[PDB]
Amino acid sequence: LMQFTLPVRLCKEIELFHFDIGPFENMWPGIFVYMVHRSCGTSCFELEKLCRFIMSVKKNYRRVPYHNWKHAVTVAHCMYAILQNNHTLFTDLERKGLLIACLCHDLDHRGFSNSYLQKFDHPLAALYSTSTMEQHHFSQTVSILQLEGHNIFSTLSSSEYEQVLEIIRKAIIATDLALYFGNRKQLEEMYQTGSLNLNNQSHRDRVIGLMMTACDLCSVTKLWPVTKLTANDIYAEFWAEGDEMKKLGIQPIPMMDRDKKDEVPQGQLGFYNAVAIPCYTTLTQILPPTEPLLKACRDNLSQWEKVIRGEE
Ligand SMILES: Cc1ccc2nc(CCc3nc4c(Cl)cc(Cl)c(C)n4n3)[nH]c2c1C
Ligand SMILES: [Mg+2]
Ligand SMILES: [Zn+2]
Repeated sequence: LMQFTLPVRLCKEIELFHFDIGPFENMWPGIFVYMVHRSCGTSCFELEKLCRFIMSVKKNYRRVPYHNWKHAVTVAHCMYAILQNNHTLFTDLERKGLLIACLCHDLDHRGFSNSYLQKFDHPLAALYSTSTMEQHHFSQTVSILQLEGHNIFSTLSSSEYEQVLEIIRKAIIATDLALYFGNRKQLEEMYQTGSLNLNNQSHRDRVIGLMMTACDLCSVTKLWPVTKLTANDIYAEFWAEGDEMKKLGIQPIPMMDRDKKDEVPQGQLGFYNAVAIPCYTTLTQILPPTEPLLKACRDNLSQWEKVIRGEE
């Protein structure tokens, strides 16, 4: 059969956590398929269906600075790296569902936060009172799965199918950062009191949620220039949201106020300390082979420290 392969530098570097998928959009679908094939198998999906699914997914991301198709493929690659470094800890449905969840997790994002949707009073905020965007993303995922010739899970039983979609739903909801804090605390407590049990489905769920946050934040685990340049895209969205807040006559939070450009290095520090480092710490405790993510995050915190000290 037909193996996907990649040029040598990509073939080797794609295995690493800090891999950057590059500026060539047209290679991203091939990169994704390569990853599905090695982490799941060449038999997981019918090639024609999968290609058709990928292209509809891509069509349904919008051209926003950060929450775009490149972000989806990046988040899927980090999940790939995690799965490949812990290959025996995951069921076959999980391998199947999680890369798909990652590719789908921000479908049809508009570049605005849940909080902005609520203040604007967007129709999505009446349809979904919490995790507004994330329920929308899962909803779009189901839509695409139901298009003719797009059912990549056709080979599964009714019940396996329901299990995979339920893995996907939960993985996608977990990318709501508001939910991450409580989830990481629970996981911390269970690991430390020795009660963490991966045969317990609700424990697995929590562990998979933290994986999702880890993959979704993975721009803080890249080479410094990738990290630094991605941060620019991240703020370009947040500041456009800030302007939109001001348009509604509401003072935006400092994160989203472009008048506070100067405080970026400091906001990054808070963010690495409150969110990123704890995320990768607990992930490393639970899944030791993911330590390179923690190590890279700490390297990048150290770089933001240098930016503050005027050494950059
Ligand atoms: C003035 C002020 C106050 C509070 C702030 N908090 C930040 C962090 C923003 C942020 N958010 C994210 C997310 Cl959701 C993902 C990733 Cl991967 C990254 C790297 N980031 N970074 N900046 C702040 C500023 C400038
Ligand atoms: Mg999201
Ligand atoms: Zn995301």
